[PDB]
Amino acid sequence: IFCRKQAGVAIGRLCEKCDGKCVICDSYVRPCTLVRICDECNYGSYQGRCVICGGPGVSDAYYCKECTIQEKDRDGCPKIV
Amino acid sequence: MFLYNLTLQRATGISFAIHGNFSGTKQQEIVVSRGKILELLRPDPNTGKVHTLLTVEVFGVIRSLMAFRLTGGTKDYIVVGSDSGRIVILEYQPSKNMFEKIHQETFGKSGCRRIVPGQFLAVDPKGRAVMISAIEKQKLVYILNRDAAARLTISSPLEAHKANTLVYHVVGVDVGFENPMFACLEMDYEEADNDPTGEAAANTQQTLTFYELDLGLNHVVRKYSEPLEEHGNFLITVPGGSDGPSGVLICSENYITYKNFGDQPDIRCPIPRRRNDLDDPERGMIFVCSATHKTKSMFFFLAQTEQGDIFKITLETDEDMVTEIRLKYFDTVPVAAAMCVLKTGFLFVASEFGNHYLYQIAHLGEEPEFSSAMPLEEGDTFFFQPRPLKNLVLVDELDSLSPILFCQIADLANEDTPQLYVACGRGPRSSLRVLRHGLEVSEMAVSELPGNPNAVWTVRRHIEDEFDAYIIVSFVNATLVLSIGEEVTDSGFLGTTPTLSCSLLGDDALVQVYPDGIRHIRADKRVNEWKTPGKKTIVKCAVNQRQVVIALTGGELVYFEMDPSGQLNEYTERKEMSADVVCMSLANVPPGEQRSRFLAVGLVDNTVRIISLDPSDCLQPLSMQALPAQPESLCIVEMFLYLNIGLQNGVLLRTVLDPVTGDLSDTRTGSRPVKLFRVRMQGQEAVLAMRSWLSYSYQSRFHLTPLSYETLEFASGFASEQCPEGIVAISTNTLRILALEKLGAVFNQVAFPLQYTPRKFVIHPESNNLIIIETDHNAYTEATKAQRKQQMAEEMVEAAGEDERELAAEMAAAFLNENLPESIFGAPKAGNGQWASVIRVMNPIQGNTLDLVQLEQNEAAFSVAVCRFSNTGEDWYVLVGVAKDLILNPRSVAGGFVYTYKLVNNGEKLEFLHKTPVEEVPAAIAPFQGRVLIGVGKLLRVYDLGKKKLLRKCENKHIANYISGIQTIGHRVIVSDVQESFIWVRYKRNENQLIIFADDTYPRWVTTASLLDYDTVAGADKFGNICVVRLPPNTNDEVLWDRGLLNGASQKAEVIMNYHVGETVLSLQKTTLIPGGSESLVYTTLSGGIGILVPFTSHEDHDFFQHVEMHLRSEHPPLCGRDHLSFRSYYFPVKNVIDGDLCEQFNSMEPNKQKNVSEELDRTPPEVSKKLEDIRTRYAF
Amino acid sequence: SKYIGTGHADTTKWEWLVNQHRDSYCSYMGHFDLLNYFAIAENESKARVRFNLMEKMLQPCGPPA
Ligand SMILES: [Zn+2]
Ligand SMILES: [Zn+2]
Repeated sequence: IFCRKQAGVAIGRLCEKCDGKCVICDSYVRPCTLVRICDECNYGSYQGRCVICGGPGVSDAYYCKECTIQEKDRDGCPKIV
Repeated sequence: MFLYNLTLQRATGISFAIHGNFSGTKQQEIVVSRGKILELLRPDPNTGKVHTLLTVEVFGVIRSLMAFRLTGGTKDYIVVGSDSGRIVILEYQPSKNMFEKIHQETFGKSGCRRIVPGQFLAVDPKGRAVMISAIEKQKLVYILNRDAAARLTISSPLEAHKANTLVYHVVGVDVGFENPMFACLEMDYEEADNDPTGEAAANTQQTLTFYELDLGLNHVVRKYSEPLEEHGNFLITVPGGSDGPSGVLICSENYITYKNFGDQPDIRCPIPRRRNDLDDPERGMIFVCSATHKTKSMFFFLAQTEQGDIFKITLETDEDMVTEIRLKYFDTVPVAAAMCVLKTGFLFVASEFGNHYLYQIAHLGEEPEFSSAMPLEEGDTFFFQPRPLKNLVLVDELDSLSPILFCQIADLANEDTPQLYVACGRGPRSSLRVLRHGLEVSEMAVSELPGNPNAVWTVRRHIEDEFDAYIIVSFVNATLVLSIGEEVTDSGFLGTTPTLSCSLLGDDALVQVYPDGIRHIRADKRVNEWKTPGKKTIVKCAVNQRQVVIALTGGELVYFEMDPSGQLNEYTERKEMSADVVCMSLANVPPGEQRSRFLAVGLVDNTVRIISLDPSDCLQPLSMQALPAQPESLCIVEMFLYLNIGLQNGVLLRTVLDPVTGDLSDTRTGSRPVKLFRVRMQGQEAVLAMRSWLSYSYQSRFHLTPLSYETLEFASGFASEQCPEGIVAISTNTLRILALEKLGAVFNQVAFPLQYTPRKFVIHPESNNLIIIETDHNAYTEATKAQRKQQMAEEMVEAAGEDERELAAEMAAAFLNENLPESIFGAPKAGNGQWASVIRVMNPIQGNTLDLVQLEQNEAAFSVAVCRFSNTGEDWYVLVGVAKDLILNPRSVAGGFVYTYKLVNNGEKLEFLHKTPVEEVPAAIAPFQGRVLIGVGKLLRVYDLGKKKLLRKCENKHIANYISGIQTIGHRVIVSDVQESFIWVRYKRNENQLIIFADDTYPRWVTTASLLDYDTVAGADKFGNICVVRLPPNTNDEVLWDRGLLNGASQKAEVIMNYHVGETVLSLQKTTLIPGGSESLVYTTLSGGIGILVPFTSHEDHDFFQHVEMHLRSEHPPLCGRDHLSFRSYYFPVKNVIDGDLCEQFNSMEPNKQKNVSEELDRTPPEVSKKLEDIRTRYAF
Repeated sequence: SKYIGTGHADTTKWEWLVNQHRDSYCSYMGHFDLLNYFAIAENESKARVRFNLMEKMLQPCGPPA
């Protein structure tokens, strides 16, 4: 289940285990569009946590080229909750 | 198979225009949207003239624009709403001459979608927030602020969504430094979707709703909403804080209303109507656009009505409260997409269609001033008299081709270079415009020279002069010295002998060169002379503001340089060349230098050679180049140094200049030895080669455009009181002073006025006359307009009973004689279903009307043809297809007619022959095998001529919907359906049958069609796409149990090309635009854009531009945030087209990006630019 | 389901067409050229064409069945 609220200026992050992965489709191939998340997902204790699984977040999350081509980057906040 | 797209002429129409200091400097500029293109304009307040600073293809649909400024800032940002799902903020950068994308906030899916924001865009007047909203449901609010580094920063969006709710318009409300507020005209459709009686739909009130953004609580509250008495079409922000009483002005049918929140009463004023208006009395009146003008003391609005009339609107206040609106009629101008008031006292008027205008505001408004405070009776109205311009003075008109409705590329003028015949405009501002590639030339003076003139030169008397002081003229046996007005012998001590050159020798000095020697002339009465040593003579020469070089018999070169006192000194060294010198050139000196480095020398050797004149390496060779043939001429120039070469043959050359000369390019330029001359243009140095041609730079690119003018034989630059920047030229005896009207424009246009919107025209083959059909809906014929005016005058008298009848008769007589021009005041709007239409025969060379047939009221011409019929052999007939009493929405028609005229007196007169009735609109007429095909609604018919009527000889009933067009080759007929695209029909002679044999597999809303080959059709549609459909090989055209395939024909055409042009295309034509050039598919757009699609000749070329396009798509992404591939794939996936408008963005990029992209291509940037130019120069300038 | 415009097994003729018509008029309001086309064809001001389209948004197909 994706949050799907209005994406903000906050940037999505990935933990070490979930890195390279597109948030929407788990592909390791061609990261393309930088992930944006809703404020509530960035708020307080949630600052810098992983979009896929809530881990410490070390890298910037991306939608892959296919998700970008399909405009799946536009659906809203993709933090899995 | 594989096509490249290029724009020739960019869209000239304007959809949006905004005001600001986009440069940050105090000068005011206009950013305009041309739909597909963003453009920045500077009106010069001195000349009162508009210059394009910058144009950018944005590869998306600009749906809205705003300027905004942060509080305490000095520069305006452009915020763009678009079909991209992202709000984009741009800053213009004057230094780089580009828009720089400051922010790109994404919120939704691309396309012009109903519930995704982009249509409406509103800013807090103090810059602190922007709202972007859709037509339905979604509104988003972005907070704007600056960081510690003074860069603009943007928040996460705050939503303000409302289900089932339409938005007509949104504006920001000026509330000073209180919480930002946006006003929306909203309507809730929920009840209207739930009531089967329709009661709710009619009882639904539009509401004015005020959304407050709470900056402290970071949310948007729908603070106030109130219903409106009638629906507003748009809102105007009224100035607030200390500049006004804030609130908003709702423009509605027949009214303008002022509303504000709090204890403010509603103030309402009716829109004044024109006295004795010939329009349909049932029509209500809206304001169509507005502008706001603010000043320290006061403000006012200009609002334009549908009729073009501008009202100055002002608000009267007591304390904070508005007490009345006051309207004063201001002036009448063409109907505007946007109006903008410049602080410098000019009104820019972006016309809805046709040319745009800059007016100086001469006065700010005896004319009666109307008011909400005036008592007015139920159903009554204020009245005003329209008249000629009184507050506005026209200073500039921006020639625009929007809308292009029908174009035809042909050489009708015998100029060996076809002209584009375009039917433009709408209503009484319609025209036929002839477009010719080249610059527009104006004669500033004309004269004739005796005997055999052979050369001409121009000179100052001092370097400080604002103008030249001498023209020197040459003949085969003599020379002559003239003033810049007349022979002048004041300081002109010129020889009578034949001359090589005359020039400015130094700051106060002149020189003449002749085969014997050199004469030095001062401004003061003193003459010095030099002669050629030995038996030798001078043959060629080169000069600069402080230097002379000469070439003698046998190829000996001699050099002279000016010492500080002001005298030439001969250099000690003399050098001989390997061959005879044919020409020479020397670079102009930089203003902070005493001497110029580079001499170029051209030889019988078919080589050009570079030499230094600097004392460090004087007369030493630097570099040399071999050439295709002997030079005729040379010229070194800066914009950056270039050598230009003319050959005795018609092939020009450009090379970059340095101690080693770099890359080069060449072009046909013609047959006569190519002669090169210096010229001054827009203050810059440029060169004239001789068709004649200017070589110059604009938008960081280079252009070699001909002059649309006579054959010229020798020339020079000019500056004078009569002609401040121009040319002295000679053609045979002719001695002309010539000036160039425009820099950037690729076509010059002559405009021939028309009465109604031209639907189509055809060229009579034996005379080149154009038969034009013009047609408007909502329109009176002249006959009906006369009758309506007569009865209005009669009724005006009959309204009076007392001695007032004497005054009424005077007023009626005046009214019958008043004749306000339709092109200025608008044609009177007849009701729905009313048509006016004419058939016009005009000569294309100068647009005189040879004949004019006016059709009956409510007859609308929709098709025209010119043809012979085999039964009569030689005579030409014009067939015009007419609808009777056509109602557009909902569609209904009282049948139609085909009028037949014979065209007589060598193509000059329409003799009416007969009128043939038909059951539905004859929407297409096509000459076919000595008869004519006619598309009568869904029916395709063959008609023969007969005597009393056209005679139906064959018919097909199986076309899906209305036939929109017909084309033919041989026995094949291509039918455009209005929606079901292309159907291939074969006529069979012996059987006398029309058989459908193929169709498309997609709906296309076809607008126009061009046959490429016997099996291939190019189509345009209503949705801005081009396609090419081809019959697959071994398609057979020789053709309740039959069902066909997918409910259509048994055989299917295959789409071999798809491309979203971005603009609706109403014409396509396979043609060669330049003599000896390759053939292309020319297309015109509704926005006045002209472009080409051109086939690649080979894999290598195709592959190269494909790789260029792929790299530019990622490394130089479209400005307003739309994916380029997605945009070109708007309605169908892009197929077999490379966007050359994207490829040519390469030249606009920063050099590091050019280096990155060219490295990816295994090229260097000059090679990339060369390949871009080489394609765009083979098919069409 | 949440996206306005989506259908499902119980979508009627009327509902679907009202979607097509409201979606068409929004497309017309955005595509400046398609708006140009209609304004010229009707011999009408762009502002009035937009206003007429907005008016039509309320009940584009006549009342529900
Ligand atoms: Zn994780
Ligand atoms: Zn993905």
